[PDB]
Amino acid sequence: MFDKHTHTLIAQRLDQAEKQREQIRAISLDYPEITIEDAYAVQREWVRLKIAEGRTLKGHKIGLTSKAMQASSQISEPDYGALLDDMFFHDGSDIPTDRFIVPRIEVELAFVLAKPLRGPNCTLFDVYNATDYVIPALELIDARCHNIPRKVFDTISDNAANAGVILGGRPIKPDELDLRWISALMYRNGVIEETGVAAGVLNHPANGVAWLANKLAPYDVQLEAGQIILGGSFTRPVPARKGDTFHVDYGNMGSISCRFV
Amino acid sequence: MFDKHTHTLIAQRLDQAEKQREQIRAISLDYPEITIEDAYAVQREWVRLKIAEGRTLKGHKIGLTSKAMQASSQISEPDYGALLDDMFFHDGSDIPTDRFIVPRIEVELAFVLAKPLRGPNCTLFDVYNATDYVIPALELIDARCHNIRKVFDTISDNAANAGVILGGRPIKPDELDLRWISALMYRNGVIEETGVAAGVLNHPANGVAWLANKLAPYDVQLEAGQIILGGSFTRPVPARKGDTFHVDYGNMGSISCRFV
Amino acid sequence: MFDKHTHTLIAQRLDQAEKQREQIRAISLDYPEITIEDAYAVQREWVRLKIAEGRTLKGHKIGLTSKAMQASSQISEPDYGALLDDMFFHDGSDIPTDRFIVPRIEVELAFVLAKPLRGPNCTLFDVYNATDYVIPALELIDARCHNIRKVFDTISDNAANAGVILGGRPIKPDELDLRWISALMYRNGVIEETGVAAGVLNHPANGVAWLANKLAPYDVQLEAGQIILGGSFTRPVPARKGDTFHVDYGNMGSISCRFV
Amino acid sequence: MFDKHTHTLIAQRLDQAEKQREQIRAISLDYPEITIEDAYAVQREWVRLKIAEGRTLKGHKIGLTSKAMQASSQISEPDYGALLDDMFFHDGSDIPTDRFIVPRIEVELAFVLAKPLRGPNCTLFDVYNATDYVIPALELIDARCHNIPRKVFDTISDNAANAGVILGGRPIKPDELDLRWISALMYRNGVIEETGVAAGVLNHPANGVAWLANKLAPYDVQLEAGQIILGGSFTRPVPARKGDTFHVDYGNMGSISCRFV
Ligand code: NA
Ligand code: NA
Ligand code: NA
Ligand code: NA
Repeated sequence: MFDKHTHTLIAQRLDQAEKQREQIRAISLDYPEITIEDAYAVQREWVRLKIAEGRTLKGHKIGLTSKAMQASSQISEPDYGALLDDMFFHDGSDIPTDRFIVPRIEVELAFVLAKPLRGPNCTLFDVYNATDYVIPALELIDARCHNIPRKVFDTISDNAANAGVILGGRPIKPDELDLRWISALMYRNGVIEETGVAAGVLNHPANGVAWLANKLAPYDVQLEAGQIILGGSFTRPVPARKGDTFHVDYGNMGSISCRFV
Repeated sequence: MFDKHTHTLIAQRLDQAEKQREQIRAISLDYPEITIEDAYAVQREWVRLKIAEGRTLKGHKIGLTSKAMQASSQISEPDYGALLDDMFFHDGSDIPTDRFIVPRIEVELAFVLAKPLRGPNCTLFDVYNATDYVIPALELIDARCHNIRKVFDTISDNAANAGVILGGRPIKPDELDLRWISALMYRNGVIEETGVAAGVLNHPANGVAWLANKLAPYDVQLEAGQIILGGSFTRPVPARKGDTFHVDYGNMGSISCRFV
Repeated sequence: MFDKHTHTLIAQRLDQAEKQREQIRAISLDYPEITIEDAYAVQREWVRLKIAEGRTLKGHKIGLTSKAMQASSQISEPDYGALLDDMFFHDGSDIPTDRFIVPRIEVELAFVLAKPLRGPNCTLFDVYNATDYVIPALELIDARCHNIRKVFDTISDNAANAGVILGGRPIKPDELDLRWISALMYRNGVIEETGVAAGVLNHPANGVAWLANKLAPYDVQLEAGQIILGGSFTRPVPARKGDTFHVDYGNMGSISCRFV
Repeated sequence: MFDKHTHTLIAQRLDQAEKQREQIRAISLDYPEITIEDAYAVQREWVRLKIAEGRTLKGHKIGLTSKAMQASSQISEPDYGALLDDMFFHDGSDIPTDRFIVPRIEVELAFVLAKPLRGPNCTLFDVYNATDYVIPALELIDARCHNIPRKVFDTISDNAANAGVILGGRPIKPDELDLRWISALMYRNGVIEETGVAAGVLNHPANGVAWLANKLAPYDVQLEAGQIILGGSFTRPVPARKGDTFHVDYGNMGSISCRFV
């Protein structure tokens, strides 16, 4: 573990990278001995910094769910990041492309909590009990560190690649239908680029939420009522470029659209 | 276009590559001016040779459907290959890994034809009229050429064909919306890929009509009784000795196999 | 009834059998006058020891449900065992085969309690009232005693408990008729067993009420938050290194794992 | 392969065993070199003998489907036998226990053909096209050879253990519902003894029918229109004893009952 001073410095550089839309060198290259604990400490510092600037915590996301599952990727479990108020964009809105560096769109489900979730021993059943609504959600992810390589410690430090969130479609009670079989078609500029099924997220798209509550418990942190929790992408991320229209069709769960300007 | 004898020569090399389970150099490297027409001519020659050896044509597949669709891929349209009787394995079979080189599993839908389909101007509606049943189908794809322009290699190599595994629930085309058939591909207990049938050319029947139209100028049609695989809704997943696969198509049933 | 010290001694032997993955002689052979009361006393001692070592009680299981029902089996009623935290594996996990002796997979339904259940006179309706969710659950059972009267060995051996794997679709008890939940157990791509939930004591919730009633005289109840496995709808299937399991509960989802 | 004379002799002994309700020695013990081809030839001879006596061919069954599938059984594929008119008992009827030796009840689905099925290259799709109705069916199986051992060649010779058939419940068109998920509870004397799901029969309960048509093709034999084809048991066989009542509940597919007297 590094000194807190080091964590703060790395966070400051990530912050400047985001604000200037200019990537820094991969943190893992400058800090070869960085640990997963250091990476989450950098994240916590950056989130603290951004909230001090006037932002508000609105929830969390669980990421790297596919890579955590797939056998031929070295990664052993998912990651997590914090969602801030300024990350949220309305369904059907213009997204300012110049605000981002290498943005990509992911297809997810969001859990809107009615009740807090606190670890350890948080279970899928606790998630069901605490969830007010499930709603489709797109994530816009980005990278403040250069890719050419980059590692998981860099992504985690970099607030798990968080940049944007777009909620939309049909809100449902958790018991309304089997969440495992929610499916989606991601269109970009009139063409299907990816498809996926929600079970591709950790066997059940709610599993990440309980896992997250358990990860946050040691820090005396819980998932608060009113928070929005993004469970993971059931598609590979798709690059977003200026002029692109996205339309993600979740069938009977509705759709989410946006345009990059 | 190369002369017929060159097409026969390349086909013979691919044939021995398959039989010996030993990859040859990419055809496009050895023949730098190979065309798409040459590639299909090589494929035709190889299929002819394999049928002469005692195999029987059972259908066709449409491949490279995702790449054809994807904006950032150079591939402009799908490819096709011939399905032969010895490519078919039963649901829940042990699959001999040693017979293959670098096998990968794809998740598809098969169209079992009751009537012939002939181009040009074959349409989605023609496909529906001619289809007896739709059934889940896995493809096992392979490569007889070394991996490390390259579309010509794949096409010559009978569009990567190697195996087919049918299984699950047979349905009439009109039973449900084929576009929203969804699948989870498990390997060794873990979901490796997921996908939805609309990912195959917007409608999984579209490739069938497209194929009939591609074959028409050669005085070839899709025959009654043929099985047509329309494209994969997932990226292919490597198959290795010891692997079990289970592909869950929800209410459309499942297909499983084990590599031994 | 044996003295407490004898119960402790037998429990210690079972504990070392589990830790060393080395079977001991059947307890009923070494103690020919062992009773059912002794067997549960041994189980209680072993659970106490394992909890003292740092494990936590997470629930219970009801076993031997089919034998209890079958007319041609001597077993008159089900058995029960304690489920501990280190027995639980996630859906889609690699399971370490070396940790077990002769592991077998069973197909069950779990009841996740929102409220306590206490006997005597606990009923099906009490179970429904106290259950938060029902979810598919696999059990991995094992034997710390050599196989080649014998019910006493199983009961002492914590009712063959070893592993638990939850997965699939969580439902409220009232969502559908639990009696007709059905499953296909695949191992290595092939269906080895099938069964229907009503095969568990006529209704898969019945064992939960039965268990509460068995535990009451010991001043023990089923606690809120506990996971109760009610019995297997299939015969157990051996698990060996390299095996993949996939248990398809239809619209109730699936549970999978691989033994490594 | 034995001489036809040998096949006829074995068939005659099986016939006497059935008529006298007295088991013979396992054929494989008396004929150590017997092949699967010999076993089906013995079967064909016995069926010919029984039809010459005045019986009529009503269909076929596919058996040993579970053992053919399970990894820890040596058997590689299913078996088949011929169903004769006198094997059929009405739903809800008394079954004369004295007519049988060691009878056991199996739980199956029957396919009633509207059109003939001829191999080779008969497919599941041909079965669907030729099937008029699917209906629940119980099989009563028996053994004319002693068990203490007996092998597959003995069972096949012994007309694949055929003895009885009981049709009942709800007839459906093949396309009415997914046949794979038809499920059943077998009660004997008020107690559930076995349960099972139809997919346990070769992954699809119709698969055996196409397989059978393909097996019969070399003999210039086809499955005829009007024939009843039993696809295989999705339960282990359960002994039937004098005084036993059976009730097999196929849920929304109805039930079949009988009593042994
Ligand atoms: Na991984
Ligand atoms: Na393209
Ligand atoms: Na009993
Ligand atoms: Na077998």
